[PDB]
Amino acid sequence: PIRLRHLYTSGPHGLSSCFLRIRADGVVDCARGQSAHSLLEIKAVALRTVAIKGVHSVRYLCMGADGKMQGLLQYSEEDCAFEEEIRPDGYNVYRSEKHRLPVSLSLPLSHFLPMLPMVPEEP
Repeated sequence: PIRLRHLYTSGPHGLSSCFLRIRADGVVDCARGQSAHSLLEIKAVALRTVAIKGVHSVRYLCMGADGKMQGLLQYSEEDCAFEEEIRPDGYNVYRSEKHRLPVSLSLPLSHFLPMLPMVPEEP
């Protein structure tokens, strides 16, 4: 099962707007608003486990050294499969078992709300 969403977070001071963006060059960063490279495919691999892929970069969201996120053309479940956990604020944490860390865009910037796209689209 697939959801097309944009993942939103903000920082500890609550001033920023950060949509997780997987760029064509593999950099993962923040965008202020929803854009083409922030549209993500969140695939429910099993139970609460997800794989997340940038629709337009066709890159998987993967965790590397120190928990630093990157976009890779090839999926590796150990680095790119996450446990999706709802939090009291209504946002999710995406936990990497291998890395023992949450997905974060720094932890700050680790609660992500899957927001619907402002316009419709098919996978």
